[PDB]
Amino acid sequence: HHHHHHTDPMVSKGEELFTGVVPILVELDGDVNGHKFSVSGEGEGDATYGKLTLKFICTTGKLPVPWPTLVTTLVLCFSRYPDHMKQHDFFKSAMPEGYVQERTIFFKDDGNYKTRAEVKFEGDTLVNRIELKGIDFKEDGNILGHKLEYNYNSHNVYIMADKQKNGIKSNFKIRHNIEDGSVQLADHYQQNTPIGDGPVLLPDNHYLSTQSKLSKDPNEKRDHMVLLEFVTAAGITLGMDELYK
Repeated sequence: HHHHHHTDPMVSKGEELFTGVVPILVELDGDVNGHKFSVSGEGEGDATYGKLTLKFICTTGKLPVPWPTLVTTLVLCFSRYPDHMKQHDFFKSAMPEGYVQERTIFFKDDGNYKTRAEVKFEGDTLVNRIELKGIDFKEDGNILGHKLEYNYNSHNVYIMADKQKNGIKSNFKIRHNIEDGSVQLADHYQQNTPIGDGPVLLPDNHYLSTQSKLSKDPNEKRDHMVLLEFVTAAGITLGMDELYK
């Protein structure tokens, strides 16, 4: 089930790079309130199903923030774009030279993450190399105090063209569950730009529908996170709905 047939050769180029199962490497260097930490992640992506399987390890000891706060930072090129939406897949069109992904994540009544990542192919491996700076976090807040539950919700995040930067932008709110029944809001602002000077596909407005399951490896003694995630593009339906009257 590797065969694909799209009339746009630019779509074909991106679909070819993502056929089958693609190995993934994630590298994060982070700093929060004077504490430096690093994370390494490995696994694979199957864009045909929008399916991601990744295991992350804190390579500096105990992670000083909760694992769920890093899920969005730690490869949207593995989203499943339906056939009628493949012309709007900016993420694959930027490959293999790749794209920069930058975010500010505002934790309400707490600090902010500023992140900058380069997502690109090194040979057959899709690599996500991240720098993270955590600014102005409360020592006893929900983040530095490790008060967030080890779970994750499903989201719909809206993607818009950023014409000025030849890329895309998005903002969306994530809510992290707290033990006492409250939630910690993480307001994400995001922009992506291509690394190379080659052409990219700039999308019409649409959204990505996400779902994620976090778990633990029972044989892993290091601080770690196992992530199973599915991402599907949606939100463009005029011509299609016509076909069914």
